[PDB]
Amino acid sequence: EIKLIKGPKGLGFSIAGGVGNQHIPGDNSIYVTKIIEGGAAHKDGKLQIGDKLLAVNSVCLEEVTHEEAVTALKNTSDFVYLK
Amino acid sequence: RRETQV
Repeated sequence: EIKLIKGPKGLGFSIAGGVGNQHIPGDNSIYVTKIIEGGAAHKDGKLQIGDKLLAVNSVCLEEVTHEEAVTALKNTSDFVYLK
Repeated sequence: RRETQV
């Protein structure tokens, strides 16, 4: 569990993966592909590129569509609990 | 192919 105070445009990282758009063949997980410099994620350390996301305010992300994961990450107040 | 800024 990595805690983050979301910033102006977001958590400060990008994602790929999800059912229908398998980042890795046969895998629907959501993976962190980029960490924006100076974003909240970066500054706070705990998360890095390549990490598999598990949950957001324990909405499990194990196997959901890419868009569901996006929304799940947009609709979580300034306070956020990660994986 | 979808990669998104969050």
